[PDB]
Amino acid sequence: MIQRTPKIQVYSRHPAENGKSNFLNCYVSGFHPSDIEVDLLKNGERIEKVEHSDLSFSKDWSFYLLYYTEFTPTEKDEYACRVNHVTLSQPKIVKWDRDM
Amino acid sequence: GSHSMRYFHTSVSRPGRGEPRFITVGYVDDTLFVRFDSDAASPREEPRAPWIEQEGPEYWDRETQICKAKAQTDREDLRTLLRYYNQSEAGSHTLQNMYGCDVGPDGRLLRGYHQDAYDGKDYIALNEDLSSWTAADTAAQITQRKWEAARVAEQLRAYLEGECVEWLRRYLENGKETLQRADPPKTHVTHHPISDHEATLRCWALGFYPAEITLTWQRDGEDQTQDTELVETRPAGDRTFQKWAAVVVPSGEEQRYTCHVQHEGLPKPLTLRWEP
Amino acid sequence: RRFSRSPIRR
Repeated sequence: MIQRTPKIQVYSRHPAENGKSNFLNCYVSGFHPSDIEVDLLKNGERIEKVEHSDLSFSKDWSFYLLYYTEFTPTEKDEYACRVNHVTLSQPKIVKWDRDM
Repeated sequence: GSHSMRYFHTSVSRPGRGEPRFITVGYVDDTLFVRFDSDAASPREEPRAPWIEQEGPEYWDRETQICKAKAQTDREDLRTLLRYYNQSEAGSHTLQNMYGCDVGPDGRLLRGYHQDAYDGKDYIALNEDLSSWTAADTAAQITQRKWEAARVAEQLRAYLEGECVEWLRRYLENGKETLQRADPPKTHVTHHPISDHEATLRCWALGFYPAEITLTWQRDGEDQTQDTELVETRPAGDRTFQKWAAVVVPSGEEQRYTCHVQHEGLPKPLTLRWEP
Repeated sequence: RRFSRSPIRR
């Protein structure tokens, strides 16, 4: 079993503006096998209402999923995505940065 | 332009923890329009685009029966492949299949596909002539001999030449106002110092459909491929896509840098730059 | 719509 680790991008659906409702996305792609654990975090704690897309895959057979939740960007609150996968020795946490 | 219809299927075994999970999705171009998940409450194929919801009751019954049939044969095939590959029954394994068709602007078939992977690597694929197979290893050659004896390629070829193209044409008309109207990217360039003497230029493309796009940075008209951070094209969640390309630029020479954007929705390719 | 005669048995 050659295994492939997930790429992770964390980003908003629309350009971020403090106080304006938006969607927070965590896109995981390029991974194999398909079992993957994805949480969205606010100030280090799990966000409760998170949906995700149905499992699909790319031309090279690697998998991808989109996890998403409604949120309102603020100056100080810290949003992030936490991903675990068999290729990882500990979960990866990727912070949301509104400039990316 | 040209268009595609594709059906994707994944079965994953979970020994000691139930029967394999089966998920299949269908796409027209970059738009998801149907899904089936065997772990759903009362599993049925479900619509995922407004232009397929008008299909009648016979449509969803047939699609659900076909999905359940694929789940059934995948469960047997996962057991068979353990034998072909001399593998223990304790580990989780994956079977993936994709099939479908590409059509040109005139509605004629351009290419038909039907290909399989086991544990994420090529297993067996229908060749472009729709009448021969490529087997990736000796195990897949067992399947190839079976499928040649059963004339599987002839059945797939008839579907890919007929129903695949004909139903894609139907969907393209029913969903024409979204499937046949490209959304060009909204673009801008941002500027972020990383030092007193270097800054990141990030070229943004937002809100575009379909997903195919070219985003490059040039310096004096020369591609900066090595120096560019180019993120994978990513879904916005509203059926449009996003991408950006970034370069770190020394102070004073932002003006030598241009970002070039190509997308089918643009009236003319874009040449962008950073200027306050 | 889907192919109705997908190969049984790999």
